[PDB]
Amino acid sequence: TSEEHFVETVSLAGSYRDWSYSGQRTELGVEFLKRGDKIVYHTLESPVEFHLDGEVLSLDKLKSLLS
Repeated sequence: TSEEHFVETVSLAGSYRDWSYSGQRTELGVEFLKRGDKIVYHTLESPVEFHLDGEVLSLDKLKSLLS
């Protein structure tokens, strides 16, 4: 649940600390946070999960790479 809740906290705000939201609805699902060469994604069913470059990871770790 805290996953889906976190997504919602930034989809509201339009960004995180140095990361833009886009809501690029891609064939995968949707872009999440963008900064530099690094782009978090979120899925549509899971309800959401967090990939980066193909490595799929948990909320705890995601909050680390975004701080």
